Amino acid sequence: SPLAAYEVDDSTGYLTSDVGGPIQDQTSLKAGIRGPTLLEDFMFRQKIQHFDHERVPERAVHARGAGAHGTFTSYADWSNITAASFLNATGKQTPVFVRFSTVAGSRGSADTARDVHGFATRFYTDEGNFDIVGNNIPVFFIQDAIQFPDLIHSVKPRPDNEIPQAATAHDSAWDFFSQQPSTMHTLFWAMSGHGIPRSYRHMDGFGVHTFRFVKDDGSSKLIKWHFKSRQGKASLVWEEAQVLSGKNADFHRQDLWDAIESGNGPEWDVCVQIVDESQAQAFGFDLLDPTKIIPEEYAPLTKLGLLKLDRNPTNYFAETEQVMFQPGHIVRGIDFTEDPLLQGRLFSYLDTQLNRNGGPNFEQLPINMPRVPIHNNNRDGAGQMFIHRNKYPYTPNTLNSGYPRQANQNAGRGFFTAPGRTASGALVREVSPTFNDHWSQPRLFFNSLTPVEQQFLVNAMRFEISLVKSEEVKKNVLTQLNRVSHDVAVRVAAAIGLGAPDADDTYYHNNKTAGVSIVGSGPLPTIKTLRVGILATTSESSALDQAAQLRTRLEKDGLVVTVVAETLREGVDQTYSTADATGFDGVVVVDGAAALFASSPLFPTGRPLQIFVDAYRWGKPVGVCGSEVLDAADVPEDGDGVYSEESVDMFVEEFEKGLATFRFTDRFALD
Amino acid sequence: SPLAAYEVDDSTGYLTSDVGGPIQDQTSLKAGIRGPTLLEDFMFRQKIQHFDHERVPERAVHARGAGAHGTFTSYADWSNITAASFLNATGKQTPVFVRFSTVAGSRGSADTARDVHGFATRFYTDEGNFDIVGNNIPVFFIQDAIQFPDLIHSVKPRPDNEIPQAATAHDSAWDFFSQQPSTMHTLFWAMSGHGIPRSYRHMDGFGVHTFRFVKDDGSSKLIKWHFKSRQGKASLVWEEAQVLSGKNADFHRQDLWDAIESGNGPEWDVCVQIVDESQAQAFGFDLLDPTKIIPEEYAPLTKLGLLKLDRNPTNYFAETEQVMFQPGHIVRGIDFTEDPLLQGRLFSYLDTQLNRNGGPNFEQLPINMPRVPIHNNNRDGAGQMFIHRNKYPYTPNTLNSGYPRQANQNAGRGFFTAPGRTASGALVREVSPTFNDHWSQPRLFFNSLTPVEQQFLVNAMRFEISLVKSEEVKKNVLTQLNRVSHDVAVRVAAAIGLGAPDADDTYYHNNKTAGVSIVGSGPLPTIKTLRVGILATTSESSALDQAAQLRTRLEKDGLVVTVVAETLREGVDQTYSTADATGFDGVVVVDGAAALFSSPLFPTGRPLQIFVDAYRWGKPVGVCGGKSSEVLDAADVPEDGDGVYSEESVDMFVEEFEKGLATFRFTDRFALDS
Amino acid sequence: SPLAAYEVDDSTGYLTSDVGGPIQDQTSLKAGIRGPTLLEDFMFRQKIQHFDHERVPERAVHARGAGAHGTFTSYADWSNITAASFLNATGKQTPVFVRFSTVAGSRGSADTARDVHGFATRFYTDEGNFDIVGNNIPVFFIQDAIQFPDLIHSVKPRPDNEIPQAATAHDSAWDFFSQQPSTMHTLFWAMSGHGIPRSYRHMDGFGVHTFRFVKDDGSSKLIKWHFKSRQGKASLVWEEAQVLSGKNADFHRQDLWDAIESGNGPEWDVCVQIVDESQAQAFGFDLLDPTKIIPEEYAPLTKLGLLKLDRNPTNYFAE
Ligand code: HDD
Ligand code: HDD
Ligand code: HDD
Ligand SMILES: [Ca+2]
Ligand SMILES: [Ca+2]
Ligand SMILES: [Ca+2]
Ligand SMILES: [Ca+2]
Repeated sequence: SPLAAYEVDDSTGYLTSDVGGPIQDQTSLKAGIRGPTLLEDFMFRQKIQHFDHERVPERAVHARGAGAHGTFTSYADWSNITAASFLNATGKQTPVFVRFSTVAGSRGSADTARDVHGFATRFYTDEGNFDIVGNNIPVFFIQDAIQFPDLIHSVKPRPDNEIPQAATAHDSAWDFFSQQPSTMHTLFWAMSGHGIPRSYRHMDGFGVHTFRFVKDDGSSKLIKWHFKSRQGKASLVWEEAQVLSGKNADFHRQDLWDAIESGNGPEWDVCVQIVDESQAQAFGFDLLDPTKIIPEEYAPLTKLGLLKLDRNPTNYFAETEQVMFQPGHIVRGIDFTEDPLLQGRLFSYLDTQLNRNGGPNFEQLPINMPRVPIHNNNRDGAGQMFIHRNKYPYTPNTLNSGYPRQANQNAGRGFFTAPGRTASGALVREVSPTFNDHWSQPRLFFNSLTPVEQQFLVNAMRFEISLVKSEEVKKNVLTQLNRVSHDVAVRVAAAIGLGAPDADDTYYHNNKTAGVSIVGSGPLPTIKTLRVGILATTSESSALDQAAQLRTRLEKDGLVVTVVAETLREGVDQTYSTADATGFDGVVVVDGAAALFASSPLFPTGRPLQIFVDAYRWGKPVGVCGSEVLDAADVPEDGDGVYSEESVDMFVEEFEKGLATFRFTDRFALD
Repeated sequence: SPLAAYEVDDSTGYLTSDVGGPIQDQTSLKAGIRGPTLLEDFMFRQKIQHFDHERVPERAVHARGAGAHGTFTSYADWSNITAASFLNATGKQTPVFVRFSTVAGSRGSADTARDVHGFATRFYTDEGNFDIVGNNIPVFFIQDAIQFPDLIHSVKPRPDNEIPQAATAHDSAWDFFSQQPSTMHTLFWAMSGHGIPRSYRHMDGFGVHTFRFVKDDGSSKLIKWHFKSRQGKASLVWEEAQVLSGKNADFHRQDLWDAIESGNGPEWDVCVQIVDESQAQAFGFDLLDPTKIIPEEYAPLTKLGLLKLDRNPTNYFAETEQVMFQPGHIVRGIDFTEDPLLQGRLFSYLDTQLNRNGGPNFEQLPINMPRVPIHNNNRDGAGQMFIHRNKYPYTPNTLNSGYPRQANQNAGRGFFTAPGRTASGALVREVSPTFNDHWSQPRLFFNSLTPVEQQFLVNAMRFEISLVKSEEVKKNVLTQLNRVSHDVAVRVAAAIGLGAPDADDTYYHNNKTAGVSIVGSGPLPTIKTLRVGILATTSESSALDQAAQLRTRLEKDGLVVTVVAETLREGVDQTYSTADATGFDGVVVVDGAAALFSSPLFPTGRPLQIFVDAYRWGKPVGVCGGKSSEVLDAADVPEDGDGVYSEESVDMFVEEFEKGLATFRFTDRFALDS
Repeated sequence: SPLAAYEVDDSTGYLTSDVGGPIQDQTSLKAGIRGPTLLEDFMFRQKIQHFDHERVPERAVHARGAGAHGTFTSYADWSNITAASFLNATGKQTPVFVRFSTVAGSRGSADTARDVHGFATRFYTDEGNFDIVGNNIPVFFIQDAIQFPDLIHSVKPRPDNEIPQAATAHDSAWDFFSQQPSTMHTLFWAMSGHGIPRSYRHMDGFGVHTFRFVKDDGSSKLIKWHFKSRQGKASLVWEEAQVLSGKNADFHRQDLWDAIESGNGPEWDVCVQIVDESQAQAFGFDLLDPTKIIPEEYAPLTKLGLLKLDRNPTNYFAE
């Protein structure tokens, strides 16, 4: 609503300065028609001064990302567990804005880098903005906020030459990971398919920390936030992600923009695990430790409500670039815990917005404003957009009749710290011994992945570690991996020409936990928005008709279809020159196009076949509708995810199950 | 109230964060009742971070000032001289905002420093914001904008110790003045009563530069802007200005605030001198030279309209502190000239707002916004408040149908440079020799003051120059003063124990010009708002009765009356302890209070000092009731003196006293050099 | 010293840009001798751009103030009470910088306003800079830092018109004082001659808070800092202070400058009251409470060393 009031419409009218003076902006004022530009040319200077100052500092982490507006809807009256107003009645709706991001890359880096991903959600509640600033991975690399610049320095580019962009595959990152074993758990998630999701819509979100739900009576329970994707979970394969980074650095923000514009806004169930305060140490680790998950076997998910994203921003800079989240944006009914990672974040997010906004009044920007009245004695500051009528902004006062009133547990629905919280003991800079098991849970995670998924994780480590120059770093890395799993360390060492150290079984175990596998999570629940490329030709009229037939049948089921040919015309969306297998979730070749697969100035040598072969190699559903093609491609007609029909309607029925299966993992070799 | 849309009301409600979460802000969150404060206390950090960041850089000059909202009303359709939309119809009304200031002092320096004063006016017109950023003195110290930092560094405090505050009475300033003879004219104005005005309401405003009026057909005329005060002109005397600087640093801002709140908003006639392009060098000087005035005998003032300030800001910081004036905020119908001082100002004011605002979107602050729609392709930048719909912000485009459209002389009422302007010649860093006479106009100015005004100007120079430690600088100063006037140089040299150099008559003359004298402008046209202190006593109930009677009769003529006694009670506004003569424009003692003329309630001799100070500073003083000799004798004031009043009758006392307030100052109480 | 190495001498030489190119700065470049100024005039823009950006925000409190360099010399090896390295040997010298100030006025307000005064001392020790950021009055108005903007909004000028400058003599200040009774102790000090000292050299400095001295073995004691003036204590009277504010707004800064230039640099004995941890509530109040002094009858002063100011800054802004 502050969003609509600040929109500026330029669809009609004459150019004006920022002070409303009609002007021109196409030629400089000069002393004669071939003469020097004049200093008194105010039109030139105001325009270029604005241009000169357009940029602001990128976020220190999560610089690369994209956002959308939507709604959250409560499923029930949750007063039984929290006083939180946005959860206080069935069907209660609250507007949201969400930004998704990577962690390490600068603002112009590729979406499909391997990375932890941000999932930050703002709920504009009727008792204040509430932000959950989370990630797609439920556990974090480090156990104390003070270590965050060490982690980030080590993973960001080496500071002499600023290489490599958006990547952990260099010595410093692996030096840090091997010297700081708290990193293992998040490292294993990021080395799995969770590090390369198929889209922002196909990943989950997690608050990571344990928080508290607090009731109006003051009793509390411990919670973890989980946002569970209704689109299902899906990942790229690494070799595909690399090419995609080059062919389309905007892949995830494009995918989100497109799904929203087509009426397919993504959805999540907002859930919690809820446990009692006495269970803080009951599960075999400390709930204050952000490197641990609570297995679903010990605490099931309760569904609180529905999160839907359904409207794109109007201006990226003003909304997505300027949104300033804070876990300190908290509301009555929620409280913090003593997680030393969370505790330090509270300081950092308030402070960093001064850097980004260059002034203290960043909560006045339309995107950061609340949707309820503000009453407080904050004043002045650069960029002050309010005119305060209260000329006695201090408490206690009589000159403004004692207003604003103090709000607390008793009065004014004030935020209040959970009143059962205590502290005791020496003031110390010590890590709790309860945080010391860094290896059991990564092993639990690894155990819970399918064999193919385990192989992809080993191969991600083989790829990254083989790029580490230092032989000593590589050995130290093997030492740590070996504490999680000997087999992992053996298979990793094989690719780098070192021997693994002997098995150390202190942390080894065979336990599994549900719901962490991507491959294991069954077929996608929906195929809407998935992309089908139809490889066709203009040389045969039958090819284009076959292409058009297929189009209409696939588009009916909500698939985004691209017909590719040598050159554009009616019915053809893309040329072979601009097409690539990274652009599709499945690829169909219409038999009429068989000749392209066996040279043209219109596209690089071998392109049409390369698209089909890359798609197959990357595990995608592929087919021919009309077997010369299958033999050009070395693609066996009996393979799972390979479709060959002369019949259109049988082709499509089968192909669509392939899209749901999404990837055909039998095409990847195991150790 | 023109800015009502941005106001925030806190007359009810619970405290919230800036994101609307209700909170408390009186006690920190601690680990135990006598424990350490916690980092998770976001209530504490949000409030303190806001406080830690409240201040913004002061303006590089004119840092000390005060402002008010108003209205400008046009007296005519001025289409026949200018296309300016705000001047296009009789009675047309445009909101304004004005800020007045000193030049040299920091924030918190005293209003009544001796200085050039700013008088900056924003007209929020229906064709964009138009600013006239003027001073109370019509000529400037320097002839080229590039010399501004030199001037300002020399006047501002010495950079090793930052002494002295808000004063040109130090070596560096007079070193600059004496080495840069262009300074002489403004220097003479600042050493006159114009350097110490009685209030912002009692000074004029001037644009200083020659500008152009431009008609829709492209023809232009040369103009000077004059804002002529309807309250009259009035000054302090130096010795009063110094005491006032201590007793009430906020004298001028309080005076303006009070006049507006009492329904006595000050007024100016906004006027121009208008001359042809052909007259640029016709008056014996260059109209491009900002050190020169056009004598009113050569070009009379034309009244364009009325400026009235009638509404005080709601929040000083948000309005007065954040207002960002620019002579680059120009509208169709006005243009610049090649005055080299003006020319560089165009650059400085756009640049310096980046320092003040800390980001490029300073035109979006409520006080800076225009009152018409904005359509342009400026985007992003820190602090961006707009959400722009047009996703094609480039020209030329087809994807936004070629909008926004280019505005110019022939379409969309665009600004346009006066089309008869030309340049010719080498690209030079040279001063035009037409700028070289630095001395004739300061002499013209000096000749146009009354004998007592001339004395006051000489005495201001004696005061400041006697504080210059360098004997070499004092000598250089006398050299320049001597080129304006031998008599000035001799009279100033007398105080500083140097001989003046031999007369040099190159620039001496005896011409005079109307309208530059303050003493010579006759009685004030109005005495509304002037301050009368009535010195009484609580010892005698009849003194209080007399004070009450006098109050009723003075208030019915719109004077602001303060009754002073030993202690407060009904009928008494101020105690003697807080009272001072700098607080009044006239002083009356009620004869019941004669005995006061020791107590633990006020400093010794305070009641008499107020009366003696007021008399010595030239103010109307008197005793009401009939018994006047004890007070006048104690004070050493002659009963028959001009501006000295004694009557038994309250009615007759007030009639006479009110003539004295309009006379304002009694100049026969000041000695003149022979 | 970082200061000496960053000094810039301009007693000879030709004018240069900030990147070392010789230039002139007295006339703008124009198209013709009576023509418009050219955008290509980089000499003009670099000079004006610097001028346009010379100011920085004043301090949110204590904006009006003045400073000097000097030395601190320890009287003893204080290892028996603190591990602090600048106090570890008789005669050990540490460079200092001190800035004195008022609290409420903006940076061009008068020195002789009635107010609490700042006395902030930096010791550039051989184990890091150590700052004691104190006032000339030993107790503070409020008991919790979260109330500081309330105190400060109330004493600073009313926000609609920004009146009155540098004074507590207005409704909002007295409203706060009368609603928030913790203010009474400092109020009494500020209303006494401690609010209008004769000079920065004629006042004491106090750390105000209780701090701790920690020995290398880890034991600790509670301390209050006191800087006791060797010039004696002296104050103005109010009628005089008011006139002085107008006649010389720079009175204290001039006084300090002159005393140093004449070889009369001011001195303070740096002292502590030192008490056991067990005595935090022994004296009839809580030593965590910054509105309370420890009467010297209950804990005497120990003199640690001599603070002397003896060198004025070279550039006021930079230092
Ligand atoms: C103490 C330092 C620190 C620590 C330990 C963390 N962060 Fe953080 N985070 C920041 C300091 C920070 C920051 C420097 O303050 C950022 C950069 C820009 C911003 O607004 O805050 C930020 C940005 C940021 C963003 C992007 C928000 C947006 O899209 O604008 C997300 C999603 C996260 N963080 C999430 C996390 C999670 C899930 C963490 C561990 C559980 C975490 N951060 C630990
Ligand atoms: C080239 C530099 C330069 C030159 C030659 C001038 N000025 Fe200026 N002026 C500034 C640079 C500047 C500035 C640094 O840009 C200021 C300080 C803050 C601001 O907004 O602009 C300013 C402020 C300022 C103000 C205060 C506006 C306000 O209340 O906010 C007034 C009244 C003037 N000036 C008036 C003048 C007059 C009448 C001049 C000679 C005719 C003059 N200036 C020459
Ligand atoms: C929570 C806010 C807060 C509180 C409770 C205090 N101050 Fe403070 N003080 C500031 C916040 C502040 C500040 C806003 O952070 C300043 C302004 C500029 C700066 O460097 O710090 C400051 C400046 C400042 C200066 C000027 C230092 C200099 O000359 O540059 C002195 C002497 C003091 N303070 C002394 C005190 C004393 C003796 C206090 C009570 C025992 C005190 N302050 C409480
Ligand atoms: Ca490296
Ligand atoms: Ca900045
Ligand atoms: Ca000097
Ligand atoms: Ca007040």
